[PDB]
Amino acid sequence: NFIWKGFINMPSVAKFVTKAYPVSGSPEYLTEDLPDSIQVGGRISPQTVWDYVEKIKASGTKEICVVRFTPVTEEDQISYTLLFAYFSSRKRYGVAANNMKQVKDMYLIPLGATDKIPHPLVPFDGPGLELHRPNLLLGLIIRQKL
Amino acid sequence: YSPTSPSYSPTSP
Repeated sequence: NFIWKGFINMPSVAKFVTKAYPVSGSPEYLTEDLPDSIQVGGRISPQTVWDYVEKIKASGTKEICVVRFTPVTEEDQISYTLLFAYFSSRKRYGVAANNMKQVKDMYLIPLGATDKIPHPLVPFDGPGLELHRPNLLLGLIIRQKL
Repeated sequence: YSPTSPSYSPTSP
């Protein structure tokens, strides 16, 4: 019941195969809307994302969904961890640079195992996350509405 | 209405 399997690729940092699972919002059509390899093009301050997400919700023109990434093999898990640490240590989110037509924005969020969920994502409208969990990379996906 | 995406800090060489 993963909705997409593909690479995350941050040049000079980490590249790995991952499966995405739904967390919040409708994951419908994500299999067609995500590229084979999500290219991480840069980094962004979390407050900038949350200010933007507030405007997105106010505008009523987009759908927000949240997925969680899991490494596929033990080798993937080493690089997944490097990427988590990259953004966690710098208190940044990642920015996808090769979005497909239906996705306006995609951010990669490190969520520490003992972290509180960022408030603009609560409440989760979907399976959510387990209380007892590893360090995780989430994807925050802004999609166009019909 | 349609908010413009925020700028960010590019990382990739």
